[PDB]
Amino acid sequence: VVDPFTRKDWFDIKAPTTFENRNVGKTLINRSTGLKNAADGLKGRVFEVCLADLQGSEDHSYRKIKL
Amino acid sequence: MSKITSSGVRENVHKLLEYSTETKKRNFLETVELQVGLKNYDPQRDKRFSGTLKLPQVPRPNMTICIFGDAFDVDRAKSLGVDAMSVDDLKKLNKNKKLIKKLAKKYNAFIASEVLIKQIPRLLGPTLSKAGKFPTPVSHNDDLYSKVTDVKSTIKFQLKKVLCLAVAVGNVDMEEDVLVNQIMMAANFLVSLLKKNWQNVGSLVIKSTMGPSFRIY
RNA sequence: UGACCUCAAAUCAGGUAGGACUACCCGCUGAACUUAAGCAUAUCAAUAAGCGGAGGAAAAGAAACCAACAGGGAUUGCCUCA
RNA sequence: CCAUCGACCGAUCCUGAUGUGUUCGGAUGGAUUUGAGUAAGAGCAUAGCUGUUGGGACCCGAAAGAUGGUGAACUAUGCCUG
RNA sequence: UGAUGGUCAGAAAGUGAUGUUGACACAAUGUGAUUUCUGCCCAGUGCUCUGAAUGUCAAAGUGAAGAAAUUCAACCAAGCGC
RNA sequence: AAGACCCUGUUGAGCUUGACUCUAGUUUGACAUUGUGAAAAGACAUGGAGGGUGUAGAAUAAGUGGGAGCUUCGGCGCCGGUGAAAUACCACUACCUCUAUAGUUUUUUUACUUAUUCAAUGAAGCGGAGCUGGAGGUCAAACUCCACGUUCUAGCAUUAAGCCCUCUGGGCGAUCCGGGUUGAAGACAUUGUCAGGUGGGGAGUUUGGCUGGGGCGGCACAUCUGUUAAACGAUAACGCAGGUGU
RNA sequence: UACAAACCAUGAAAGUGUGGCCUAUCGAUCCUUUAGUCCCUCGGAAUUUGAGGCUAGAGGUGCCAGAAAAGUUACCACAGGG
Ligand SMILES: CC(=O)O[C@@H]1[C@@H](O)[C@H](O[C@H]2[C@H](OC(=O)[C@H]3CC[C@@H]4[C@H](C3)O[C@@]3(C[C@H](OC(=O)/C=C/c5ccccc5)[C@H](C)CO3)[C@]43CO3)O[C@H](C)[C@@H](O)[C@@H]2OC(C)=O)O[C@H](C)[C@H]1O
Ligand SMILES: [Mg+2]
Ligand SMILES: [Mg+2]
Ligand SMILES: [Mg+2]
Ligand SMILES: [Mg+2]
Ligand SMILES: [Mg+2]
Ligand SMILES: [Mg+2]
Ligand SMILES: [Mg+2]
Ligand SMILES: [Mg+2]
Ligand SMILES: [Mg+2]
Ligand SMILES: [Mg+2]
Ligand SMILES: [Mg+2]
Ligand SMILES: [Mg+2]
Ligand SMILES: [Mg+2]
Ligand SMILES: [Mg+2]
Ligand SMILES: [Mg+2]
Ligand SMILES: [Mg+2]
Ligand SMILES: [Mg+2]
Ligand SMILES: [Mg+2]
Ligand SMILES: [Mg+2]
Ligand SMILES: [Mg+2]
Ligand SMILES: [Mg+2]
Ligand SMILES: [Mg+2]
Ligand SMILES: [Mg+2]
Ligand SMILES: [Mg+2]
Ligand SMILES: [Mg+2]
Ligand SMILES: [Mg+2]
Ligand SMILES: [Mg+2]
Ligand SMILES: [Mg+2]
Ligand SMILES: [Mg+2]
Ligand SMILES: [Mg+2]
Ligand SMILES: [Mg+2]
Ligand SMILES: [Mg+2]
Ligand SMILES: [Mg+2]
Ligand SMILES: [Mg+2]
Ligand SMILES: [Mg+2]
Ligand SMILES: [Mg+2]
Ligand SMILES: [Mg+2]
Ligand SMILES: [Mg+2]
Ligand SMILES: [Mg+2]
Ligand SMILES: [Mg+2]
Ligand SMILES: [Mg+2]
Ligand SMILES: [Mg+2]
Ligand SMILES: [Mg+2]
Ligand SMILES: [Mg+2]
Ligand SMILES: [Mg+2]
Ligand SMILES: [Mg+2]
Ligand SMILES: [Mg+2]
Ligand SMILES: [Mg+2]
Ligand SMILES: [Mg+2]
Ligand SMILES: [Mg+2]
Ligand SMILES: [Mg+2]
Ligand SMILES: [Mg+2]
Ligand SMILES: [Mg+2]
Ligand SMILES: [Mg+2]
Ligand SMILES: [Mg+2]
Ligand SMILES: [Mg+2]
Ligand SMILES: [Mg+2]
Ligand SMILES: [Mg+2]
Ligand SMILES: [Mg+2]
Ligand SMILES: [Mg+2]
Ligand SMILES: [Mg+2]
Ligand SMILES: [Mg+2]
Ligand SMILES: [Mg+2]
Ligand SMILES: [Mg+2]
Ligand SMILES: [Mg+2]
Ligand SMILES: [Mg+2]
Ligand SMILES: [Mg+2]
Ligand SMILES: [Mg+2]
Ligand SMILES: [Mg+2]
Ligand SMILES: [Mg+2]
Ligand SMILES: [Mg+2]
Ligand SMILES: [Mg+2]
Ligand SMILES: [Mg+2]
Ligand SMILES: [Mg+2]
Ligand SMILES: [Mg+2]
Ligand SMILES: [Mg+2]
Ligand SMILES: [Mg+2]
Ligand SMILES: [Mg+2]
Ligand SMILES: [Mg+2]
Ligand SMILES: [Mg+2]
Ligand SMILES: [Mg+2]
Repeated sequence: VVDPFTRKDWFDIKAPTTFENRNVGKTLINRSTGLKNAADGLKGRVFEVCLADLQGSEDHSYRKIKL
Repeated sequence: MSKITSSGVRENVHKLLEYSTETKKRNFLETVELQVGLKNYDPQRDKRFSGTLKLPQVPRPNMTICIFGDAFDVDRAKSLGVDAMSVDDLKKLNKNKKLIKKLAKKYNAFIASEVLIKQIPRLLGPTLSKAGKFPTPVSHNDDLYSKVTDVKSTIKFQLKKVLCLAVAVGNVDMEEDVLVNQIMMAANFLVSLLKKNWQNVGSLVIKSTMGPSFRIY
């Protein structure tokens, strides 16, 4: 009735420099408004990504990292 | 309560007489154009109004005139009377958008005689007349020079589609107080024409071709 | 080292209030029996009882009055209005 | 003074002249309507008996209601001290 | 009922009881030693719990019309309803 | 002993309950007590300045009352031709917009403390800053943080020793500054006045009649037909057979 | 029920019709509301709202000449009554 996806803004996820492939992927959140900033409701999110992706090698396929 | 302040308009026509005798100007007398504000009304929604009485003294000190026709016309404004006409285009024209449009934009007033009942909504009609023309009720056994000199005093005050209408008349030749209340003897229509009458006023301005406004209503 | 303002103390100097009476007087507060042939609004009554405050009188009083007249002219009381 | 038929005044309804702030005026003539009326005044005042109403109301009589006060020397319960 | 409290008091108070108290406590009820047990019913009347949307819904407030008094309408707390 | 049972009285009282009418209390709202900031959706008002048609005028009107180079100049020029309405225009008004000043303005959030509210203390050490160490790892130069005299023992701790300047006194010892006693709470509570709800806890009152006692029943309580009714009319009973509120 | 003054219906007309073929089928003061007259008043003088009057209906009292009304007393009271 409203399509809540028109008010979503996409953000880029950056991993720390200890890993190699720091471009983890993309996430989204409700667009920043007057009452609520998008930033504060966005901090604290946890992403679980496989270590083989963060290092390129498939030898780390069995470990998964929470960022 | 009626926002009439004649003593206010006294010192104001003097301040008008300032930039028309004191202060600065060309040298002398011009067109008095004191204004109002006009609120508490509605250009649409309601209806229309009109009010014309021939104001106390002489407004237009150089009125422009174009006496239509010849029949019973001209023959009453020859010699001592100027203007008149020589028909001519009353049989031609009537196809030329101009000439009559020129006559309307040139001179300031025509007449109505007793034969003009044809020309105004026949030879003109949608062509002119209703576009903003007012035939002058003049015939034979009438006041003549008196009622057509009173045409200079024949003001208007009709309604259109704007909350402006702050027009004025007269000239600065008037004595210290010849205006003042003479303009107030024009506010009477403007009052009765509006809905709540004396209430539908937003502001008031004393001014001419020479002034701005000197703190009025 | 002295003014001012505000606030205190004294067995300071000198004063003043309280309490009483009940018939009348100025206020507050305030019932019910009763009448209504029942009864609640109403009446008894702006009364009894309760409280504060006076005097020889008290109170009121020299119009933010009455009027609607051809106008009267502080207050109070009697007769009348009724 | 009695019965009866009328007249007059007010209200109600009907008619509606000359006239006119053209909506006022209301002449004239009527109506099983109506008034505690007019129609050559009868009242005012004092007193008395009888009768009426409000009053304690012929005298005495409740169970009740209200206001303001006095009691825990008996007795109920708590506390203190024996 | 965890004290900005429960239960209770006062006409009010810068007023009180529990309270020198704090859930092994205070306050309110029912039943009534021990033994053995206390079944089914929340539809009714109570008591209690949420209120995100929500019928009803006061004063004030809001909007409109009016010359205004005023009228009409929307919104509408708790409660009821659910 | 003026029946206490029974009945009557338009006599009560004690008690009860969604009987009638109210009420202390309490709850909910509004107004006042009530002040200072920030943000949000937005509305306004006020000061600016700026903005515009479909043709035609090549020329962007969006308004309606008028002449003349005003401003050295003369870019553009000032009614005459092109439009329904005119090319420096002005004297000013009138509308509207879409930019800006930091004006009041409604609703939601969270900051303040001085009103108000709670508490303690013989109003004792509050707030801020600085000395001293312990750390951060110093990467300029000391920014941040922590601590800043008492813990085997049922003792003792009271009216300054010591030092500096000479001034029977002044200072340090016992760091400076602000004189906010110190916390909590806070424009909400509370309190005042109305308004809606709740309110046998309490207040006041009522709770027909007839009647083979009263009660239950019935209505003979307002009524109609035929009869009892005894040949005018009238005539009673909780007499007889029935009816009416349509 | 019978007429008086209107306006109608019906019938050729005479006539008849003022509810039901007759004997039952209903409702005061106060308040409200509607209709009528478009009349009187708001009392210092006016206009327009509002209000109040005069006349006729409706809303109802069935205990029907017309209060607004639940129980209990074996804790009980009083005035009386054969
Ligand atoms: C509904 C309720 O339970 O109570 C109402 C009450 O609300 C009503 O109170 C009215 C009240 O009634 C009265 O004061 C009396 C008027 C006349 C008496 C009586 C009451 O009404 C009577 C009885 C009966 O008329 C009624 O009954 C009237 C109901 C009514 C309703 C609204 C307005 C006016 C009357 C007769 C025809 C003549 O009139 C009368 C002779 O007994 O008057 C006020 C002005 C009215 O606003 C008020 O109305 C309201 C809603 O409150 O009185 C009625 C009798 C009750 O039924
Ligand atoms: Mg002394
Ligand atoms: Mg002295
Ligand atoms: Mg005394
Ligand atoms: Mg008595
Ligand atoms: Mg009585
Ligand atoms: Mg009696
Ligand atoms: Mg009684
Ligand atoms: Mg009295
Ligand atoms: Mg009284
Ligand atoms: Mg009293
Ligand atoms: Mg007394
Ligand atoms: Mg006294
Ligand atoms: Mg004395
Ligand atoms: Mg004397
Ligand atoms: Mg005196
Ligand atoms: Mg005086
Ligand atoms: Mg006098
Ligand atoms: Mg006197
Ligand atoms: Mg008399
Ligand atoms: Mg009469
Ligand atoms: Mg006439
Ligand atoms: Mg006459
Ligand atoms: Mg008579
Ligand atoms: Mg006589
Ligand atoms: Mg006589
Ligand atoms: Mg006696
Ligand atoms: Mg007597
Ligand atoms: Mg007597
Ligand atoms: Mg007695
Ligand atoms: Mg007694
Ligand atoms: Mg009593
Ligand atoms: Mg007492
Ligand atoms: Mg004792
Ligand atoms: Mg406790
Ligand atoms: Mg139990
Ligand atoms: Mg069981
Ligand atoms: Mg089963
Ligand atoms: Mg159940
Ligand atoms: Mg239940
Ligand atoms: Mg909702
Ligand atoms: Mg409301
Ligand atoms: Mg309003
Ligand atoms: Mg009114
Ligand atoms: Mg609600
Ligand atoms: Mg509920
Ligand atoms: Mg006896
Ligand atoms: Mg006895
Ligand atoms: Mg009796
Ligand atoms: Mg009683
Ligand atoms: Mg009783
Ligand atoms: Mg008793
Ligand atoms: Mg209480
Ligand atoms: Mg409150
Ligand atoms: Mg507030
Ligand atoms: Mg410190
Ligand atoms: Mg302290
Ligand atoms: Mg705080
Ligand atoms: Mg508050
Ligand atoms: Mg309050
Ligand atoms: Mg209090
Ligand atoms: Mg209340
Ligand atoms: Mg109760
Ligand atoms: Mg009771
Ligand atoms: Mg009864
Ligand atoms: Mg009986
Ligand atoms: Mg019976
Ligand atoms: Mg007989
Ligand atoms: Mg029978
Ligand atoms: Mg029937
Ligand atoms: Mg007839
Ligand atoms: Mg009736
Ligand atoms: Mg009646
Ligand atoms: Mg008056
Ligand atoms: Mg009058
Ligand atoms: Mg009359
Ligand atoms: Mg009766
Ligand atoms: Mg009877
Ligand atoms: Mg018993
Ligand atoms: Mg018994
Ligand atoms: Mg017992
Ligand atoms: Mg006997």
